[PDB]
Amino acid sequence: SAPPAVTISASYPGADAKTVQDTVTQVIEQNMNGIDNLMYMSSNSDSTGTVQITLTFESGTDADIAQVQVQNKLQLAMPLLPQEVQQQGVSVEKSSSSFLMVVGVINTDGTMTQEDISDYVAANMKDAISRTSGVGDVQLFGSQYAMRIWMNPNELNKFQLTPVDVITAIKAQNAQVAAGQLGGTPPVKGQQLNASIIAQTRLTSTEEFGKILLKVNQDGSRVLLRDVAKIELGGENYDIIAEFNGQPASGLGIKLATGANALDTAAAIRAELAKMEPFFPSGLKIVYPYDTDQGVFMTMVQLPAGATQERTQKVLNEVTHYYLTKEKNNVESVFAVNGFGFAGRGQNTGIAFVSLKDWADRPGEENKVEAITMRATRAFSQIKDAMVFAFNLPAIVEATGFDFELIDQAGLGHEKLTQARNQLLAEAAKHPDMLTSVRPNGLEDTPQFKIDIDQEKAQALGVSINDINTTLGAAWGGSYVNDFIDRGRVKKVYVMSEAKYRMLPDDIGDWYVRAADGQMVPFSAFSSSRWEYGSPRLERYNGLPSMEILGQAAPGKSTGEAMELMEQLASKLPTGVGYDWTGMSY
Amino acid sequence: APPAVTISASYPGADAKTVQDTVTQVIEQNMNGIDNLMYMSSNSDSTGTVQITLTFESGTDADIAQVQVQNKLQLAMPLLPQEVQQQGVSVEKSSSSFLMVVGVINTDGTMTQEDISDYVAANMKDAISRTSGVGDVQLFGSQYAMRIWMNPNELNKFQLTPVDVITAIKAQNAQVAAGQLGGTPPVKGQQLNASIIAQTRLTSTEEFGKILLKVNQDGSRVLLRDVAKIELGGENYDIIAEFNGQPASGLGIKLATGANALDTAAAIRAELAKMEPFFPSGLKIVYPYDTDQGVFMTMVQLPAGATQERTQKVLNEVTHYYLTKEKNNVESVFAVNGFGFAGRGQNTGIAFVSLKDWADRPGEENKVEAITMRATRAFSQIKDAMVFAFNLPAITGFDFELIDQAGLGHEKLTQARNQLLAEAAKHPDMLTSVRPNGLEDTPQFKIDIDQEKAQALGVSINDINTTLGAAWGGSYVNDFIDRGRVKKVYVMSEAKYRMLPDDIGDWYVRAADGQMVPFSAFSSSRWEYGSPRLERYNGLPSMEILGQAAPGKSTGEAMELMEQLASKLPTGVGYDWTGMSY
Amino acid sequence: HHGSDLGKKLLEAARAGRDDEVRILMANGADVNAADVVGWTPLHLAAYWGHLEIVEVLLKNGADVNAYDTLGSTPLHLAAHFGHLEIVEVLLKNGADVNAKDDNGITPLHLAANRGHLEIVEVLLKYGADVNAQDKFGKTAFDISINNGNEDLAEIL
Amino acid sequence: GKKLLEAARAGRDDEVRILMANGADVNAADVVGWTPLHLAAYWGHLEIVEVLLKNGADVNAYDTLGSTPLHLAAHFGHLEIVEVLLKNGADVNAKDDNGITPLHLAANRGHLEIVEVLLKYGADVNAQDKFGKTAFDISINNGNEDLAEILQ
Ligand SMILES: C[C@H]1c2cccc(O)c2C(=O)C2=C(O)[C@]3(O)C(=O)C(C(N)=O)=C(O)[C@@H](N(C)C)[C@@H]3[C@@H](O)[C@@H]21
Ligand SMILES: C[C@H]1c2cccc(O)c2C(=O)C2=C(O)[C@]3(O)C(=O)C(C(N)=O)=C(O)[C@@H](N(C)C)[C@@H]3[C@@H](O)[C@@H]21
Repeated sequence: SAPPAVTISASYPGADAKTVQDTVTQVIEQNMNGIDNLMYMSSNSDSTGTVQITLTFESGTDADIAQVQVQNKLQLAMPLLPQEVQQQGVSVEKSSSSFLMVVGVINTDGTMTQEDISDYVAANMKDAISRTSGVGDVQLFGSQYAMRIWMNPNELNKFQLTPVDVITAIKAQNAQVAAGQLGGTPPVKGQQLNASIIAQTRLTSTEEFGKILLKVNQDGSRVLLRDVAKIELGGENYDIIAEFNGQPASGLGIKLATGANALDTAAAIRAELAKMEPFFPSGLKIVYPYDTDQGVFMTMVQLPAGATQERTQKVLNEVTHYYLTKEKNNVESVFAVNGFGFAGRGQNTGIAFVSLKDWADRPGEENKVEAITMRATRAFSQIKDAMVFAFNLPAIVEATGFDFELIDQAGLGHEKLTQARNQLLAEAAKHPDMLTSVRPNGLEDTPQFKIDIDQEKAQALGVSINDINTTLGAAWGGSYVNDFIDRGRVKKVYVMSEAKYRMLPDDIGDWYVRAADGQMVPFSAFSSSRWEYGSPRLERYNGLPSMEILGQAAPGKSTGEAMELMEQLASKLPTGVGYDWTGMSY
Repeated sequence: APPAVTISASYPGADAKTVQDTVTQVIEQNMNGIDNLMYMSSNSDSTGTVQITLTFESGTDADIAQVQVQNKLQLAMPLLPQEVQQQGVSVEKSSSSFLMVVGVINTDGTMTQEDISDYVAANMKDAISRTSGVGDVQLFGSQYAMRIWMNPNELNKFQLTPVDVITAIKAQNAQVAAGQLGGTPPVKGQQLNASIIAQTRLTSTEEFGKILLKVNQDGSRVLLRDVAKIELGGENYDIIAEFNGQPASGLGIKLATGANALDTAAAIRAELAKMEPFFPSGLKIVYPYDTDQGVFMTMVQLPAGATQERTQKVLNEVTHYYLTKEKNNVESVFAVNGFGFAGRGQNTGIAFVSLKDWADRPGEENKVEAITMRATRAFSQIKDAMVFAFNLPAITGFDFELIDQAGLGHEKLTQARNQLLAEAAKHPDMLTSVRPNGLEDTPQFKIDIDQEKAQALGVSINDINTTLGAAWGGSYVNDFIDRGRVKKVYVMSEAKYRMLPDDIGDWYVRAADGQMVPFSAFSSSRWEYGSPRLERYNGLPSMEILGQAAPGKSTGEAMELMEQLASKLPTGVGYDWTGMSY
Repeated sequence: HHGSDLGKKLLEAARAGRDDEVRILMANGADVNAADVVGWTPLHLAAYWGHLEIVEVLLKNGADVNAYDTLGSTPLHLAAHFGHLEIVEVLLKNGADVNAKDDNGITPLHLAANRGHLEIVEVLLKYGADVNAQDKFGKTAFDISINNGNEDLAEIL
Repeated sequence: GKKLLEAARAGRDDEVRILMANGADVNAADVVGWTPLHLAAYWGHLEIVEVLLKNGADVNAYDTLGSTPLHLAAHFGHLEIVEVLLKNGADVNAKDDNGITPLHLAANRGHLEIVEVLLKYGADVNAQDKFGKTAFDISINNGNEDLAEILQ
């Protein structure tokens, strides 16, 4: 029944929502031509540097054909995208297919972080799982290790070095070079020796990265990378924190291959997991946090704007604690995910996946999914400075609401589109007899730190703007430099400031850039900053700026009557503001 | 009809040989391993454009053919110049003829031709291009870019070059990823999380005007507006259209191979209905070409070398004839200068003619067939321009290819072509109108950089060729945001400093020692002849030749003579039948 | 006063321009000078988003007219920067520091001149804005006009 | 003597002793100048190292770049083989074309057990290579605290 959909996903590490939209999203959307059977296209670009573009096709469209046509158009547009985006990979996959099952991985010994667990799943479990019969796509809940170079601006200023020098040295000294052969063809006739020449090879350990030579002081002393940075194996990304009943977790999201049997594949996965368990290191255990009443439900967590990951974790821990105590008789597991929810991603969002005991062992109406989620939601209404909501998602997705798109049709811009949305939402509230819960599906503008580089001061001091923007980006956003070999497996190398030097506006002053003459110049010499509001999540519909609006028809009114009202209110919005229906309302 | 997949790419400022030798040959050499390919043909133009047509066997799935071509082109993309990759290459599976033309005018006359073209490109083209069944969309106009029109006198005065301008634009029209306050992984106890916003794309001529090029040693500032005029203007200026003499733009839409012509047109009309309520005041959609027929076309081809101004004069007389002599039969004329029935150039044009209702054109002399032939006869008295009117649905003599089989080269292939053309003229009883389908060589300006003098002065040859190409050909620098939409930024000489050979000497390049060196100090130039359009067939240099059997003679008989005529051509010259003759 | 929950709701009310919740909240004793994480008061938010009436009701209930955020910016900075002429006047009428400098030495005159708000530049000068005030880079409002190529603003200054 | 080069490499003790019982050259070399003693010390075949030295193998044989079988054994952590070579008269201070001694190769790989045996046999702790580096500089550059103090 559901129309086929293809989703394009891309990543710009360290980029804001506007940067993502204007260098990636718009460029990709402008190249989505010549594709058959397209109904509509929608996208969002957010402050985690992520863009998703969903293309929805007419019913009966071959999803394989749709995916191939979309991916081919995307690949021809690949040279138009930033290098940092190309290096992360831009995936094009059939969507609107939930997981066949979710496999969680924990360590009962408490000796492994979630990064340690994710790297074990990536290097020892995921590939054999994806080769299991009936298995289609497999998503890793985390990443394999990356070599993390955590920079110290105080040490770098001491030896007159910048992150530019660190990145240059790593590219030069973590390198794998083609070096030719002795006696290669064409040779001198009579040659006997034929041997490959081996020069530099990729580094393999924190120790080898630590002795990368940055500079030799003129008094004879050496500055090694370990003198300006802490070096450890870690994650490629730290936006998501996963816990299973409070313990660190990773895992796999497994999708069923097209035309394969669901339960046959589920048994094959479990049988493959049974093979691996003898080889697990001590403590590693497989769990199943969501055996899809239904026996499972979700809990939403949303914190105010600007709220940090640590604050979201506190609320999620309270949610986990409530279910494992106040519902210890009904709940078997809570899988808490800090970093995304339904309304988008970010440090102030989270979602908990709750699996219940067997329905047979939960007698009574009070121990069923609906009654459990009502007590939970009522108990969580106490929690201050957080919106916490429990629900069974099949029960909530199931026929009374509409899906509205407000569209900028004349280049008005985000601020003027926000005003038009506010005017429509204010009017929708004036008709409670017909429209209830008319709300934006997206996020509101939040404060952001706007730093202006003074071009005249940088040129007068001899400071390159590219050194300035590389220093700022690499230290505060992080940078994928190149690859290394971890126990025989190729993995990524990331440079970024140690956390304590990239937390607050005053930390901007700790960072120095080297000028043409050799002096170290602080950021305060050529920059100024102020607070301003901006979007953490920009939306587009059919290639134009948009804002999605959800709502319900009032009790005693039809879905068509409610839509009719919305159209009437929309007709009196400012000039250049249009609308369209999508999803359930298309 | 056998399905055809078309590859298109563009190289701003490149000549035909440059396009052929850095793009066309590279793509052709990597079109291997594709199923059911009948033949392959290509044009490389001095507009900087390449079009490669891959024709497949009848019954081939057009979806499969397109995907296989796209995948092979993807693997060859790293072999193409970066300047070509960044323009975007297109691969399409559409008919060669237009299904319909969507015309856009401003009834209030408050928008110029270029204003209308940008509106169409920025607000209409993309949604039409995504409509199912639309195989190709031609914009009869150009989208706005941010145009930096450089002045070589002021650049020299401040000892700057186009290299300095390009470097400053990339540095100061940038979109910076700068991370977050309290980003992950954070310290414990962190309370604030916020995006850091650094530089963002410029959005206006004023912002580009204050790009800071240099600070003089006394303290004064040299801004970009001090060495250039800054304005919105088309990415190129080669295509201008008119609707009944009035400024216009529009979209030429071609039907995707296998799509339904009627269903596609209705979907296009429904998409246009969504856009109309948000048009600026005065903007109106007209429909000048919807596929008796009720419509027809007229093509205009001037000799290679003709300017846009001279082609416009010929289009004016074509339009004038339909608007006066055929008053009672013609509803509208949509005329496009710079776009031709085959290809693109300053010396070609096309006019789409729409007839009044069939009921208002009674009599056999007022039907499409009688009108088009009367027009062809009237236009046959036009001096130095091929002009004729014809028909073409949304979905004949012979078609002959002369092929360079032994690396003979362009000059020798031209000579063999002329030798065969003169022999066919000596058989008027069998062959008629044996002519080349392509273009003739034209004078080009050959400039030679003296490597010794450049090195003796310390002038980098990269600075020289960048200065030459950016000034006289234009350079795509990077992107900006125009009213919320990503568009291009171009640098190029202001028109009056790139018109005449003497202007070459007004451009200065900075040497290593900081001295400015004029182009005359390290270059010399002469006139020579070269091709404005190079053709290839199945990967080899080629020249298409058209013709027809004489009256009272069969097509197979005419083709028999052409084969015998070709067998007596110089060594290494082959041939092949294509198209209708395949 | 209650605890600290009404202050946060006054910030969101003033940010979202709801004259309704704002007067109800201060009738219940909400902290009129409650600040958010970046140090913005309800007067900051109302001045930024141009809600003239909320600025009025806030000021009569004792809102600090010269409060600064964590980077030294006052509500007059915001109002002048984004062209809210009516708010600029009522702020100056209520004693807003016309020569307030943020952490970068940027004055309301610099911000108003940079975005070309001529009417606001005139109002600021009327209340005694220093025409020769320089920011951290030595630039005056006149230098800003010259760099932007705004000769009508340059003529006033 | 090629079959013995192959035999000393693949680690087949029985074949090897057939070859000197048949008189194969104990000092045969391949194109890179590696004797069977080199091959046995590289892949760590102790028994063949003992047998070859028993049949008069050059304990100080050089390859085309001046490396001895002691260099290979010290480099790749073969403590049993560095002992057997040093008792048979391996130049503990042997330099290759780059001035690299077995103490350098042992210190770089952190083979502290082999470093002690090398020192015990008279290894010059202050020996430099062409770049002037000693075994102590290697320990400092690698961060090996224990190895650093064994060289004082
Ligand atoms: C990562 C998934 C997960 C991880 C660990 C334990 C779990 O129980 C899950 C899920 O069940 C998820 C879903 O059910 C999704 O709804 C889910 O399956 C899904 C999907 N396949 O489209 C989503 O779109 C997600 N939605 C936005 C909330 C969500 C998944 O993110 C998670
Ligand atoms: C889907 C994410 C997820 C879902 C549910 C539970 C989880 O614990 C996660 C993650 O931790 C992910 C990451 O950490 C990513 O590294 C992650 O966060 C991420 C990103 N933010 O760009 C990626 O690039 C991902 N990639 C595989 C390295 C990866 C994510 O795919 C997952």
